[PDB]
Amino acid sequence: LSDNGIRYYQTYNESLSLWPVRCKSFYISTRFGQTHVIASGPEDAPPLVLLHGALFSSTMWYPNIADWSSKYRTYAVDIIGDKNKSIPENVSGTRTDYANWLLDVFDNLGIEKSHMIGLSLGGLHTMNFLLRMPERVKSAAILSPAETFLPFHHDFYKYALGLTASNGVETFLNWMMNDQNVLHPIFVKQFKAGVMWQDGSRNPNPNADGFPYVFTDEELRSARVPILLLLGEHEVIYDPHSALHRASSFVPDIEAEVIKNAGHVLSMEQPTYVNERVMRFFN
Amino acid sequence: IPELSDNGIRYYQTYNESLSLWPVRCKSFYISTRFGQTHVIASGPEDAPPLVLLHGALFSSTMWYPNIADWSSKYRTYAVDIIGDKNKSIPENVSGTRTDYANWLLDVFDNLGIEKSHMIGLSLGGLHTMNFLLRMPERVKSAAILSPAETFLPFHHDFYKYALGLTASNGVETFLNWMMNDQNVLHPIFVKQFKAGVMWQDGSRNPNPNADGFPYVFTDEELRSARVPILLLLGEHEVIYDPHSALHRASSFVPDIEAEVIKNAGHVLSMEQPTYVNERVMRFFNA
Ligand SMILES: [Cl-]
Ligand SMILES: [Mg+2]
Repeated sequence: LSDNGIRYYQTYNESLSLWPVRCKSFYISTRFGQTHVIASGPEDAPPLVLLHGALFSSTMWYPNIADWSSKYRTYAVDIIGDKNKSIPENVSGTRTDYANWLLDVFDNLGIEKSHMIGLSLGGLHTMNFLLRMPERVKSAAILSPAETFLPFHHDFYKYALGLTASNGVETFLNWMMNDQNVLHPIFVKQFKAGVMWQDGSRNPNPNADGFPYVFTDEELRSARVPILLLLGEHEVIYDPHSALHRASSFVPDIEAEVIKNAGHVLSMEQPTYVNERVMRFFN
Repeated sequence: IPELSDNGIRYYQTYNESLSLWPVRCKSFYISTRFGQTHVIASGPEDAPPLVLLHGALFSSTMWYPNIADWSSKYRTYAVDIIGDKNKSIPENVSGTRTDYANWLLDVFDNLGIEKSHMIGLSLGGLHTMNFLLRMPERVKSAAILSPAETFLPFHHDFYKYALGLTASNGVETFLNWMMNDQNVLHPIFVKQFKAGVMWQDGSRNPNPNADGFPYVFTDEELRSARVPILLLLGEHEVIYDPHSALHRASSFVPDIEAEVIKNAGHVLSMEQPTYVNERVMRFFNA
């Protein structure tokens, strides 16, 4: 770990101070590297897996974990290769690799079947997984997924490219959060330290067979596990209504909605609503 | 306008070393504008007709080292650092609008005392060139547009995917290996500067993204409004978009355009095939 990486790890730990319940941080071994997991909830309760949005880490679930972990043994898994505490190894970058990584996580956590919640990148990993390992998923809540139904609008790339510039994180977040005062300052400090940390592990080369990815009509038609799709009305990475329409056109028996007064990071903007909505779906 | 950071100092060091590649006498100076202090490198005979060069994104005016001996033998050549891009120009309150970028270049022309000038732009500089010539035709003689950023077609998403990786371990070699077809064409000193600029992240702010700014694709009617002679050169191995589709579109709409896809070249064609590119553009401007 470099000095920027040490500093990022520090900010991550401070961000856990926001976690309103007791949790345990630990590493699990996989074929693609040591994977960080935060576990919460009763040991004997049914399992729930959380996969975070890009660059945000597992720490982002602080406004949701008190409600979700009351009933489920919840595992917030740091996505291998993204900006967080997981340490990737031998990742070619294919959708198959990422699916196998998560399978190793389920396997090492003792999970047979589980409920899943993914936001942004985690939403894309969730769709990928349920399509490949359907017998391991009870049902899945996909929230503002990265691509999946529609390609990224070029605005996303324009703002993302300016992240690593003076005032780039503020600019990026203001665009994504619709200029709303939502994120706790401590978490923002972590997000920024992640952005500053650029000498860590290498990214896999861009790959048509990796992520981000838009599923074909026939791939969407093949979904076999129940899905809840939540999008925000103020989503900026693609048009939310168009995404819902494409999802509804092909994913059989989907439950889906565009949430008023929320955008992309809807789990942090409208936790009370989102917390109950997802729980209602899992029941 | 922050004091120059340690990474900024390192970038300035690399910019200076890269200027050692310039095979002709030059001068570095600044032009004061409503929009900031614009860095310019001037070369060629002082009374010769003017030529303005506009570099591609993140590369700076130092990128013209393989072309300047030929071009400045004939023209008083001004290599202008695009205001707000990663280079020696110091931006102040740049809105980032297409109108304001044209007004910025007009002030540069006015300060340099230019009436009409030939212009050469590559990538981002090509997009500034098309924008400027459509708005201010009376200030342009003819224009060479080389591998322009968007302009005719939108960027293929891979551009963005590779660009986003620039600030990662091995991000620059990955980006360059992709854009340059795994070839070793850039001078190591120039690459050291390109990398130093990528690492210099605490300088100026960027204008906020804006549909009324760059990058941009001109409409059919906009393309049809062109009223100066234009040369479009594209590379057979272009990666930011399909060069043949871009050529077809340009030819269909820009009146009297001269356009060709160059062999054994990709995006940064001026550094990949300088001998050919140098004569071709001079031929175009000469008669
Ligand atoms: Cl209900
Ligand atoms: Mg001629």
